[PDB]
Amino acid sequence: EKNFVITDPRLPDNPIIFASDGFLELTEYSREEILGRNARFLQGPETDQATVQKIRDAIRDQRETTVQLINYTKSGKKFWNLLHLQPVRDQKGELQYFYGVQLD
Amino acid sequence: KNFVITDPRLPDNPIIFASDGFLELTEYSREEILGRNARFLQGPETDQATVQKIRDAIRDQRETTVQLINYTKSGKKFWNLLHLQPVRDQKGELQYFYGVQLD
Ligand SMILES: Cc1cc2nc3c(=O)[nH]c(=O)nc-3n(C[C@H](O)[C@H](O)[C@H](O)COP(=O)(O)O)c2cc1C
Ligand SMILES: Cc1cc2nc3c(=O)[nH]c(=O)nc-3n(C[C@H](O)[C@H](O)[C@H](O)COP(=O)(O)O)c2cc1C
Repeated sequence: EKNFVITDPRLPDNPIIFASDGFLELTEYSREEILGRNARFLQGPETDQATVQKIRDAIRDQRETTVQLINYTKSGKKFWNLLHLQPVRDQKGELQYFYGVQLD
Repeated sequence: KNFVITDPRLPDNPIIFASDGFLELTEYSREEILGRNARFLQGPETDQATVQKIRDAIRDQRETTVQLINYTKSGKKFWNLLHLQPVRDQKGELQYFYGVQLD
């Protein structure tokens, strides 16, 4: 019910810079293993890239979106991910972060 | 999905991040919120014994869950089920707290 991450689109490859304990438990990764990496590590071969394209379009356009996609825990167990994404911009109107909430 | 991040390495443990849900719940804008300690949500009917629990939990750097009166920007009373969680790095350094607000 409380699974979320913050990413930094200002750093190369838009890596995760924060994850809740819920996200860690959901995905089986530790904070050490996750931070500094783009969340795409949760994807795998059975993930539909057309569905990821919607995420891509939202990030480019810098707008919120919500999509369902196949995701893999560290061990390769699949987990339910209804992903909600939201951009955050600073006072000068420049994109600052994205936050993402994983519903399961 | 109402949540905030604070930075306890910064003076008075101020909010450095707030979700849109938190903004809508409290009626504040992000500009009005960042750099401030979350206590501005408190007011006259906020149980001071409950604030002491949050106080001790932050002191000991442990997670906690409490229920207390908060006030929106317009002064509107609301009950806040607040969940706090500290985050530290691999070298043991306390880095953030995150909090999640249920109303
Ligand atoms: C805040 C945020 C959270 C994200 N969470 C997930 C996630 O939980 N699972 C996932 O498969 N992709 C997630 N993504 C998507 C990837 O990070 C990336 O945007 C997507 O794979 C498209 O980028 P790419 O084409 O370079 O791989 C998230 C993206 C952002 C910005
Ligand atoms: C991450 C985080 C989120 C918090 N959210 C709230 C909140 O939503 N409402 C509230 O009344 N206090 C909240 N607090 C508690 C206050 O910031 C403060 O710690 C509390 O009032 C006790 O400190 P004080 O005695 O110095 O005021 C939060 C604290 C942290 C660390």
